[PDB]
Amino acid sequence: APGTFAPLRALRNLSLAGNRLARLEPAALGALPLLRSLSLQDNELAALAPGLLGRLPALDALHLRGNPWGCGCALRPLCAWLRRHPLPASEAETVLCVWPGRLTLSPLTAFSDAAFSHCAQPLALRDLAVVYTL
Amino acid sequence: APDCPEVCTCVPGGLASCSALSLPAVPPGLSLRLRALLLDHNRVRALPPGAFAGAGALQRLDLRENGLHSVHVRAFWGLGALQLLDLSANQLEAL
Repeated sequence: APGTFAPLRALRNLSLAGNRLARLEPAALGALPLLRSLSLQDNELAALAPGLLGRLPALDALHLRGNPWGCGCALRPLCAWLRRHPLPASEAETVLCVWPGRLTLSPLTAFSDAAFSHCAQPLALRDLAVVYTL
Repeated sequence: APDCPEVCTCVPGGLASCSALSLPAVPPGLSLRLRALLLDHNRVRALPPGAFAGAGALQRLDLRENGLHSVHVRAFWGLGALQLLDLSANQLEAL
């Protein structure tokens, strides 16, 4: 439920491993500026909602092993964090893609921005003029 | 040694046993040096895709009496050296 962790301002460790959480929402976890680490392993988190990462300024540790990560643009807030917060090689070998067939167990740390240049870029001002005037 | 799970029991030669430990999921930190893995009599109801990643050189996998009812298509990716599978005594209704 949203706002459940809202009165818990002084959190440092919040563990949610081995659960059946389909989706984690930024409104559910709320504002946790003092939070330093999170554990979401062995869960069914397909993707993280945009803006979830923005409410955790001091977050430095993240565990994402054993999750059905669908490696598309939906994990753009996630991978950018992993670039700035490099996981250990043992952990990096366990955080993998899951989306099936052609894509499989590809490491998330190996995906760079250029490999997803087709993803939705933020609205510019030149393109904003062109789409109106075309 | 780092190649052995913290909760499981390992012997030289790559043999690891994790049974009778009430594991709710696959133990983390699999290594390439383990050749035979035991996981029976646990409570691993759901098997995440790529759960057995890292132990690509494993040869025998046991999952008997572990409450299995749904297995992902890519859960066994990269287990090309795996030879023995014991999925019996579970509740798998469809593959």
